[PDB]
Amino acid sequence: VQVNKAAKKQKFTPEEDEMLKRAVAQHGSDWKMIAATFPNRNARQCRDRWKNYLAPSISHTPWTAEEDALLVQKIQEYGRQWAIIAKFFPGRTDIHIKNRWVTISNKLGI
DNA sequence: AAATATCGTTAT
DNA sequence: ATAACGATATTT
Repeated sequence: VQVNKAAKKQKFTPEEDEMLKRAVAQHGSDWKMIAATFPNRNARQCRDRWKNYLAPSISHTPWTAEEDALLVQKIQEYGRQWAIIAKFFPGRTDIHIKNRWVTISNKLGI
């Protein structure tokens, strides 16, 4: 977050995360209204944080070797269509799938 | 160099 | 409005 002059990546703090979870319980998916309550956040930032990190359906367990194996197979099947591929991974979104491909492609020496 | 949450931008 | 994906910045 904020500085280092202003960081070009502003990370959500644990407190903002708590805030966001409350705002969603209160306003649902009205991202503009939600973001109005965050002085340094816009609608896009709140939506992304919720959808990919805070939503109760998101997995916070490490990637398993079975999941990795599925990813290599699904990418042979679908190519770089991350949103489609993420359908097959309960608790993971396209954001997670495309990050994981970088890491997997490293292990495979690609 | 590697890992990964965030951001620029386009297409839906 | 927001889903989608490349690409980046930050930290290790």
